[PDB]
Amino acid sequence: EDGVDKAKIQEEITQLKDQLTSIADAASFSGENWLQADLSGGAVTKSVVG
Amino acid sequence: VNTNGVESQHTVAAYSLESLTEAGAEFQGNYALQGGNSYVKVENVWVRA
Repeated sequence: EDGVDKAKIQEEITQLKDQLTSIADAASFSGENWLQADLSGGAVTKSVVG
Repeated sequence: VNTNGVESQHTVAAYSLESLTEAGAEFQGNYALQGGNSYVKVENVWVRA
């Protein structure tokens, strides 16, 4: 909506992005969070003893 | 590994990185050149190439 100011929404999305980063980094169990992996090789695979 | 346009499943022996690095293996990216044999890394394990 063009009549709505975009700055307030700007810090709203900034706070939401910080929240997303906190979700991504905090959600871990024992060092293997299964998220925020290193994609230098692009084929990281994690396994569970079945 | 797909030999042709169609995919397929293959079984190949895996070699530990410690075994390669113990015998004086040159490395570059995902390549190993311990001796005459050449090893590459596919996802996490080194296999003969």
